[PDB]
Amino acid sequence: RRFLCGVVEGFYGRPWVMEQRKELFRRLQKWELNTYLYAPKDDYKHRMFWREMYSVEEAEQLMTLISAAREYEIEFIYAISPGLDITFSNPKEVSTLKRKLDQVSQFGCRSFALLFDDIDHNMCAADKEVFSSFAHAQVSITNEIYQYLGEPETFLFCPTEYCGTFCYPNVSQSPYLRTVGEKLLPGIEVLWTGPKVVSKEIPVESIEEVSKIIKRAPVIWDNIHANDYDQKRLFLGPYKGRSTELIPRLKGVLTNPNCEFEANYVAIHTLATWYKSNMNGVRVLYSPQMALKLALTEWLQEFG
Amino acid sequence: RRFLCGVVEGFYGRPWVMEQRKELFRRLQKWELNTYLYAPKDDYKHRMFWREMYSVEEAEQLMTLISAAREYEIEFIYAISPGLDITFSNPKEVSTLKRKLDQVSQFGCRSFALLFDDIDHNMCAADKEVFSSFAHAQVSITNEIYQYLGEPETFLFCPTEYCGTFCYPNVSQSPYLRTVGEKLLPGIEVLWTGPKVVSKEIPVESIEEVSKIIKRAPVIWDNIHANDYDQKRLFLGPYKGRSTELIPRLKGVLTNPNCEFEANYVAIHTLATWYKSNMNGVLYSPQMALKLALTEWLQEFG
Amino acid sequence: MEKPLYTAEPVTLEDLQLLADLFYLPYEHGPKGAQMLREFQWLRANSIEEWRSRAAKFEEMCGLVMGMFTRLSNCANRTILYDMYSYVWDIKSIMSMVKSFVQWLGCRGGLAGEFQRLLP
Amino acid sequence: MEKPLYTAEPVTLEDLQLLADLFYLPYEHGPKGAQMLREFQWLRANSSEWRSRAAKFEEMCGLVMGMFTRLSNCANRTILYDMYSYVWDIKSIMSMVKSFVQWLGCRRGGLAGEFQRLLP
Ligand SMILES: CC(=O)N[C@H]1/C(=N/OC(=O)Nc2ccccc2)O[C@H](CO)[C@@H](O)[C@@H]1O
Ligand SMILES: CC(=O)N[C@H]1/C(=N/OC(=O)Nc2ccccc2)O[C@H](CO)[C@@H](O)[C@@H]1O
Repeated sequence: RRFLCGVVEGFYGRPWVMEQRKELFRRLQKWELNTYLYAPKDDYKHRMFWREMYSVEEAEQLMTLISAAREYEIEFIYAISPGLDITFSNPKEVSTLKRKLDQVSQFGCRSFALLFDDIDHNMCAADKEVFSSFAHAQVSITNEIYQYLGEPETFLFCPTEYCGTFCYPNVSQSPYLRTVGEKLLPGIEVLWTGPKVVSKEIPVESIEEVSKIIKRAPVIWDNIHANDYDQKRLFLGPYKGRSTELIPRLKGVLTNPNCEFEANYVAIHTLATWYKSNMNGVRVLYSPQMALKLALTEWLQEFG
Repeated sequence: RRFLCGVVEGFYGRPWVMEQRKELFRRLQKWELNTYLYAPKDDYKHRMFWREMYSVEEAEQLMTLISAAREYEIEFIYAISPGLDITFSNPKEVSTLKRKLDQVSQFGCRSFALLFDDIDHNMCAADKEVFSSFAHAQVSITNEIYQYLGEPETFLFCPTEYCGTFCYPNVSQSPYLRTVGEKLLPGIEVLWTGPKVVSKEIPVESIEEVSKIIKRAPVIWDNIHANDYDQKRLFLGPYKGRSTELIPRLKGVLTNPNCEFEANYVAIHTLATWYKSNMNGVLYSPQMALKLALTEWLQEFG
Repeated sequence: MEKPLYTAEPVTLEDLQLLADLFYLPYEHGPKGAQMLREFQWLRANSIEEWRSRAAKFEEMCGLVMGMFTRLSNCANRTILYDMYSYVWDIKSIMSMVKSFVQWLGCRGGLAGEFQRLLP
Repeated sequence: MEKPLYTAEPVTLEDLQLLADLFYLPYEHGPKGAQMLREFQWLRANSSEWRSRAAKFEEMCGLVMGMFTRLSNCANRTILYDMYSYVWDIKSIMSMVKSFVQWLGCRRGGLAGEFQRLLP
């Protein structure tokens, strides 16, 4: 079957250089991983000033990166976070996004994503008039952009209520996730960061609960190894708290790791090890301490 | 009178890049500062692997850099720290040191510095036999290189006892500083960090005490804005603790700043505001100087 | 009514002046930060009408540290910000907690952080 | 008889194993880490067997320093530089932790940290 497994550069702070990015693809492929989600919360063109098209060098660099992704057989997904200032009702706005993604499509990008994380649940008066709910607004634009792109293979969507601890009034009874579950197109894969933003454990139980209300198996945006929130901390530990039994119940796992690129060896190694371990099983197999000894070994040969 | 005022890139950690160093010169020129001392503790071909000759591309870069120092009216000083594994009595070592600096002269550099900071106070069995004390061995090779290079106008020497604390019995009675002051050629300048490594204050009497034994005005290596010792601590404050009354009693002030290059604006600007204020041997207010620095900086943000 | 466009407000001189006092010298603190630690210690030491007004201006003083980051985080030249992000992101966070603590007083750092929490 | 030339002891696996335990996971300390933390908490309460544990603590402290020492001297400066901040800060915090245990038997952090400390 199709399963998305890799890294998501989706953090705040100094983004990776397209030099580092090309190296991550090699590392990903070497470990039999297959995905890269382009979502660096900084890059003006990605989130804040999203409408703004890429320059000549900006265009040149993205093409090379997309090309490298093909070369190292890694799926490149370009995500957009328009949620701050977007006016969903305004068709001129819709057209600006359509135009923004077309430019990325013209670099070789076939895989896309639309994110609505880290934004307030309140719409403007024009949006309030047109759409019955906030969930209804985001569903319209995502579905519209999906159709416009020509219903692509890989289309991701990130909700505002992306984690257990963020659903009003709770996971099952959330009107927001119900609107998405029902009205969002089936081809569009939904991102979920587990019970918390930075989940200690992603219980199988909790995943069937959310799978139900969103009426599909999600794609985990794992913030386990992320370290933006506390720049004083780094995470070199193995991929713990996620049962190999989640693998048949999910469409994928994308790890948002430490900002400091080089520290993500154990992070992305143990993730690859975890995936490969229950890869084909449909409905133990992976030991973190064992996964870590294996990582620290493959890492030690980068030093010398 | 000649006064070496500028920045010393002498910290431990990821060294700066050609384009940062270039912008440093633009800034240094703009603020009427003159010097620049190349001392990155990391650069393998400076401290540990000093003997190693620069690569073909390394060479081209350094050349382009030294050339940019001239363009921007900045005094380029090249420092080398042998101290670690160097055998002071083996003439092969002395020759290899001579060969290393020859390559530097090729690039366009005229001003040098022999650094002996942060090294074991012990000479090997060979050097122990050949030279009297540890100061004697350093002075021997320093003078030999000062002479081999045809006695440059700018030649700096950092001792191992570069501050007050590090002197035993003390600054006024250390036999190490005595030998340095006595046997080192008056042409060769001496680096000082004040009464401590990161001096809080540099009192005039403190300089008067060391000037007395080193028998010359010192060139201050200023660790006030140095931040290598805590990558959890930033220094965006002003050049405080140093009186303007020090200026006619020193041969210069080279500030070792934060590892993070972009964070040094205030530290360099305020140093310049300090120096300019009393060149001609309350003219300086740290609190005041700071507003000037912050005002000028605000422009670079946009 | 349409949704207002995201606008970047520029870094002010006060923003910078606040930053300079937040990260001052080795043997010193910047007055603006030295005052902010004075006021937080005192506000913690109480349970008059003065506390209600002092704790208020301290929450304004905190939002200033937070806003200073936002404006630094939004300016065209990233190079400046990124070369300091570590230090500036952290002060913004501790200041964000310190603001909320005081709000409730009216009604981390890794393993190295923990060891530095045991010495006097 | 001459000055022994400079040589760099390479990075061992046991070093990585220590590093990874120091900077472990967001909700869990590494075995070695939580262990070092345990002893320092204990040696604090009692001050007058104890001395044998204190010597084995200072033995462990040294390993962190050594770990940084070898991490620095390696050929790949690129890895080191990404985590310079962390490693440098853990080696430094260990030194002042060790030099405090030595003082007991023998009878920093910035403003952001200064705020963190005066909180529960
Ligand atoms: C989908 C997602 O997780 N988005 C952002 C995200 N959004 O919500 C937060 O900012 N949550 C939060 C941050 C730290 C600890 C707990 C919650 O979480 C991560 C924080 O590390 C960021 O890197 C992501 O960009
Ligand atoms: C001449 C001089 O000061 N040399 C070194 C020097 N050497 O001794 C130390 O590393 N000393 C030290 C560090 C922090 C606080 C007190 C002393 O001082 C600076 C400390 O940041 C280093 O960057 C310099 O390379």
